Amino acid sequence: QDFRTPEFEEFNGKPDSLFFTDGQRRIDFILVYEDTNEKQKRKRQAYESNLICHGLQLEATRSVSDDKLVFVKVHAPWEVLCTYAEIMHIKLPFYILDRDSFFNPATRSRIVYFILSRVKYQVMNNVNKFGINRLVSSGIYKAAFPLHDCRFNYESEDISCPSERYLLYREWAHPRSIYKKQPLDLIRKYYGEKIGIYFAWLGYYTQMLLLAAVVGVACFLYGYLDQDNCTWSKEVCDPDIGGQILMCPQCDRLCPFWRLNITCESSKKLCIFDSFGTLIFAVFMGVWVTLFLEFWKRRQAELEYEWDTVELQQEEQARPEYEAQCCGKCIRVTLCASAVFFWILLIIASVIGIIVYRLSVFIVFSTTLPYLTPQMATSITASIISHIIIMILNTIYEKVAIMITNFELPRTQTDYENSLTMKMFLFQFVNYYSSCFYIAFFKGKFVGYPGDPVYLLGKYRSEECDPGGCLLELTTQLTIIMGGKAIWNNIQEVLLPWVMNLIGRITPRWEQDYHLQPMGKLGLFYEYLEMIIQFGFVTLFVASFPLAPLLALVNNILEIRVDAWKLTTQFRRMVPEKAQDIGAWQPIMQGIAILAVVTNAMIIAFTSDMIPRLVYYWSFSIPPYGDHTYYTMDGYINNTLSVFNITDFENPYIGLGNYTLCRYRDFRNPPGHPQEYKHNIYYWHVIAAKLAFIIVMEHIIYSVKFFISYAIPDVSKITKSKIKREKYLTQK
Amino acid sequence: QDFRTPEFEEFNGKPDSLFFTDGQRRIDFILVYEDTNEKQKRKRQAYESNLICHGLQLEATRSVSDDKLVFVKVHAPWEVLCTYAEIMHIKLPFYILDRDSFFNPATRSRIVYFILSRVKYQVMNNVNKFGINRLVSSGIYKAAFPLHDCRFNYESEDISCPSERYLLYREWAHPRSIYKKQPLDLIRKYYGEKIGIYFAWLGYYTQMLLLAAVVGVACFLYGYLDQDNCTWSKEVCDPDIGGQILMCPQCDRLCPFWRLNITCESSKKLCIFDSFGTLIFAVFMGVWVTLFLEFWKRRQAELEYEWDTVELQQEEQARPEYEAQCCGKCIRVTLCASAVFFWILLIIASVIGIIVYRLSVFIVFSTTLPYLTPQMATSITASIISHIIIMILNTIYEKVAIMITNFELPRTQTDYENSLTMKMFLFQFVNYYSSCFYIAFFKGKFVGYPGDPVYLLGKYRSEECDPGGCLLELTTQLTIIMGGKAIWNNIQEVLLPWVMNLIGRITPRWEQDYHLQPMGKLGLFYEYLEMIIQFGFVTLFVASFPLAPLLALVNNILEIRVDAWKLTTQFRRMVPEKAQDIGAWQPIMQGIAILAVVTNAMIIAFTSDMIPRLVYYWSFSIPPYGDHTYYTMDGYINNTLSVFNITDFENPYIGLGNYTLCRYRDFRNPPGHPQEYKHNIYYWHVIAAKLAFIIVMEHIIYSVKFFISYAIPDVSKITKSKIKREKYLTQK
Repeated sequence: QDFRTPEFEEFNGKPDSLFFTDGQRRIDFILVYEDTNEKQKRKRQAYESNLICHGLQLEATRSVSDDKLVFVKVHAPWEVLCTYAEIMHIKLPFYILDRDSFFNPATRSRIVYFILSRVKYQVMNNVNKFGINRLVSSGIYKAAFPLHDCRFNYESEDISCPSERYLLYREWAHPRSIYKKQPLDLIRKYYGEKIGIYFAWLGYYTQMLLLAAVVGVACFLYGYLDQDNCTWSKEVCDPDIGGQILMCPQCDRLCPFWRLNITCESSKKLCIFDSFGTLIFAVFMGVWVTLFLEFWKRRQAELEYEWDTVELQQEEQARPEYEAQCCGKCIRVTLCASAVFFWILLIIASVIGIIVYRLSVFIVFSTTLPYLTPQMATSITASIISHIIIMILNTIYEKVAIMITNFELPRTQTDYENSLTMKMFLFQFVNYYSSCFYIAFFKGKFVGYPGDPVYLLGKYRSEECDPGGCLLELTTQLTIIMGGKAIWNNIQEVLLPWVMNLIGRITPRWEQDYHLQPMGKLGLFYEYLEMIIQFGFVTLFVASFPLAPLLALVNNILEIRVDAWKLTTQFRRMVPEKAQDIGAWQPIMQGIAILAVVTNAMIIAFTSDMIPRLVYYWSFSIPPYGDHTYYTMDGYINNTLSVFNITDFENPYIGLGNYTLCRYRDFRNPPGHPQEYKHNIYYWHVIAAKLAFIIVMEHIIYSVKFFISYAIPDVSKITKSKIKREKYLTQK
Repeated sequence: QDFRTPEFEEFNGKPDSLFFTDGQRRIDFILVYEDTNEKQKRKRQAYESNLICHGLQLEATRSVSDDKLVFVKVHAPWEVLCTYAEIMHIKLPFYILDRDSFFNPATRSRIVYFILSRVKYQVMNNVNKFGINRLVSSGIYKAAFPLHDCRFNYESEDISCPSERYLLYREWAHPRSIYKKQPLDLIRKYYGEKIGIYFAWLGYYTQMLLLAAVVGVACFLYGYLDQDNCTWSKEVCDPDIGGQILMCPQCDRLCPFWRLNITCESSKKLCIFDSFGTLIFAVFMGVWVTLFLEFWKRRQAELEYEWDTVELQQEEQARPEYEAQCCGKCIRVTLCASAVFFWILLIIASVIGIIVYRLSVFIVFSTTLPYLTPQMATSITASIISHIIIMILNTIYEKVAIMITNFELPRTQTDYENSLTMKMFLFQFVNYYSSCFYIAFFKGKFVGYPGDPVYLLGKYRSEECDPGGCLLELTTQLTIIMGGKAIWNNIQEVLLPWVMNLIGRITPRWEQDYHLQPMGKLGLFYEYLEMIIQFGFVTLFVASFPLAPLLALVNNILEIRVDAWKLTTQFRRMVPEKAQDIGAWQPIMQGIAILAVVTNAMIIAFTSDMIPRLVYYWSFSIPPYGDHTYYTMDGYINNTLSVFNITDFENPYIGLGNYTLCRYRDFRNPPGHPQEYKHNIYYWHVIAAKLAFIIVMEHIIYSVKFFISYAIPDVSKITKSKIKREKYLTQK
């Protein structure tokens, strides 16, 4: 009640001052409020009284725009600043040439925020309830923010104050400034260190993506230049050879017999995505990921030394919700897990529905059209509908995850963030990469020979695939998803502000910054999640098509600048924090890398359909099995596809049939044989080769990872020398 | 020169006093010396003067046994003790009820040793040369040791002094005290913490070995009880079935044709080492190792909290050799690596010589004898000679490694220990486990069909193996090595002191302890190396025979007590130290675990020869390939071994031949066939099954490891609660 703040002066002499009306001591916080009402007024004035008693100096100012709105500028004197600084163990190199300039405005703001969090506002309805965020949540205080130095475009009137926001906007946040490299020290002195560590991680990710993209484009060009040398690609649509295959129909009843001529362009496109360049790139990408994790860890250690990110934290006071609400924890966790598993099963049901749509639309496309084969059109439309359903599904699930976390009881904000991280990442991973996995792994592997096809449900046969393999379809879907997401997010975040800029053609500092959207409690969580999803796309299915990094890299570039812009001209300044590396995203990324090594190996082995070519070239073209005198790939397409005398185990093919011998895509004995349709020796040879390749690839890659981790020092020699020098100086 | 120590009193009033002649302040060090000679006398008296000036109180005592020998008792007053303690950051819970009893004699001894290391002895021939170990190395000071409380058997005359050495000898070091459990707190308060952490690690290793041994004996009993149910074991020596195989000869010229009757007992013994119990035990051992590493890490964290092993260290002053001697480092490291690779290649040459001996001795044994087959006798004798050659080779190599490390320049003692660790472990690993690997993996896998056998060198064929497989031979060699090493070391360290004890049927304390061998600079290095080698034996080839842990466990038990005895009644007391966990042995053990998972998988797949049995049972006994109506193993031995019409690609078999059709051990087509001797479809089926098993086993085991590491907390809840309680108490 007593010890009220000085009455509002509302002089508004200068639009930007960064000082009190006296112009002597800087502003360190702005608490804005508008004035049932009487009781909350008592509470807020009690809070002001307690804050002034602690030592903070406050003064009000009536808003020129709104009479009811009143700002309160909060400044910390030097003594309380030093006391709470040594309380918080915030360390310095000393140079006290200016006490105001000795402590950075970011440091002053975070110290004042710590004080505001650690003070009480005299309520006994609950035993010792306290905090600053409590007031904002209650709505008694409209906002509690720090203030920016100046307008991004316009330099500050004061000459003593460096226009940090202007400098950043004109040096690393301008959308037409891409040549420039990130001033990480500037973005760390300002905006705290968590934002700085995020941008440093993004820059490192960009550099490694650039390297990977260069190598991937090299591999893609190698594949493209040799597309004339590919033999079976020429054979598949050579009218004498490929025009007489008369392959058995994929569906059950309505699909007619079809020849291999109709896949010429698809085969030609495939021959550049499954060449040995793809294998080389997959091996290189495994090595690149295993190196990138370690090198990022080394960079993180260097940053930690440079930015002392291991500064001792406080007790991390609980969230307002958790304290307000407080083996029930066990049952609550069980309910949350049940909900997340329910949504995962919903995603799987969406995938199954996509499969059913794929079958039905292929049946329709077979009749409608007499360029693009019905197979490729079906794949494209299924991928497009999968992309849009993924968009809507994740838009719903982010809301449902925010809801389910509230059903959970997060003890602290960090725990809330970790739980939300785990749930959101798990859902996004399952969604995207299951949609890709079904095509990559379980597409047509388990379909039996056409005499006795397998029925997963009883009505629909499990769909087969073209003789080339499913690799082209996986590449098509992956490109569709990547391009759709990148184009959507990029076009939004770029063009919409860009368009609004063309639409365009006094006020004090505090209210000027007040008209800005707060960054949000989560902060950079969503950007981290999106970047991790893109990283998984780049690494898990790189062998699907080598141009995966480059596209990401392009988007990634813009992303950096976009965030910078979105963090400078759109959001009111936030209190600085301290982040170790990134949080749970580092273990998530390590797990993604470990999974992606085996995923690339299995993509090359089971999906790429390259191992059969090598096996036929090295063993099934010699007088032991082939008439050719020397190793050669020619005749692969005729000696690989099986035979089928048309006696269905009924006879769905008879209605649309024309002849006797159809040739499906599998390695089984010809009909006239002691083992009529059992697996051929070639099939077991191919399976053994594929499994041996997986074994060799996994073991070689893991050995290289272990050797690189053991050999490359975890901390740079320069950093160790700097540590030794500063320790020596501090010792004396 | 001046400030000399008080002249020797040599009162020798009590054989054990642990105090000066006054009986007021305890002894903390004993420096014994005997008195060219004049100059070193000046140097040592200068050192004494400097030490007395620092604050230490010294007094001499002429040895009663030898006039020339003179001891010097060194005690630290309380003030210098506290100053150097706070210098060393050695932390306490305080209870100062007795200043002498406030600091443990171990702590006092280590503090005094730190002071003695950090003092100068006034030599300007080199710029500021200093230390205590320098004097001992020079020989001016005969010894620099702390002293034990009392005789191990006889209690101390003083009642105020707890007879720590007597208590330990009579409670945990008596060879007839095995029931007792290790008093780790006593062995840590005494003997420092590095010794304590070693014994704690050994005890944990023993407990986990006991669990693994119980499970292994259970699996072995399961295999033994079902040896009557094994079918192919009965078939191989059923005279109607196995007596007519007429298998082709293993060697080139002199070996005759032999039948399968001659392997009946070998097959019966094998049928209990390759049963499904072996597979279950291999999976369990992978899980057990992956759990044991994490649980040991948790125990290590608990110990670190309990024993504050993370106490800040000093600068770790350099070794006397390195400072005395000082891109040359690069070339020196290259020379050291060249020498170690030379010795590794010498080990490989020893293995090759063992192979050649095996071939020659098999040729000899074939003629000599008409129980034990020549195969088993050859395996036994080769294993015995391999064991003895390994013994002599490692005895030589330890000396050569000590030499080569001196050729290297170790900056500090820790670096010297790490380099010696790496070299010694690498050599021992290569030696033992290469001798085992050749039998386990490359024994008879690469030998071609007898028509065109492979010649590795041109003279000798690569030896084949019995139809059962090489598993029995691997078990024989592994048991020979394990038993030989365990029996040798155990019988030595136990019986020799035990025999010397039966041979048996005044003096002051300092000279009483003086007649003891110093523990040696390396300390517990050799015991760590031996334990790690035994751990590798237990884990790498566990599937070879399930009784591997139990035997080790037995030896392991005695080892503990032996060390305790060897550390109490044989070695003069050493200064306490501080060890984090074990040193480089922890990464070595983790690497051994990671390797051993895949090693066990490959032992089960490639060596055990179980996958062929499962494949034949599940696929090659059905009308598709076998006449049997239902799944059955019978007829495996006849339908698996190939056929060979005797037309050698010469004809070495003709001289001793008797008939036409021999049947070797491989899966190739019969002679009358379009592919006469190429690999049969059964062979590719078996290879695919083996590779699929390896894939599944590795991935399941690694997934279980990852899940266990993520799920099981790294620090126990009790330890976290204790940390919180002590932090709360310290905060107030």
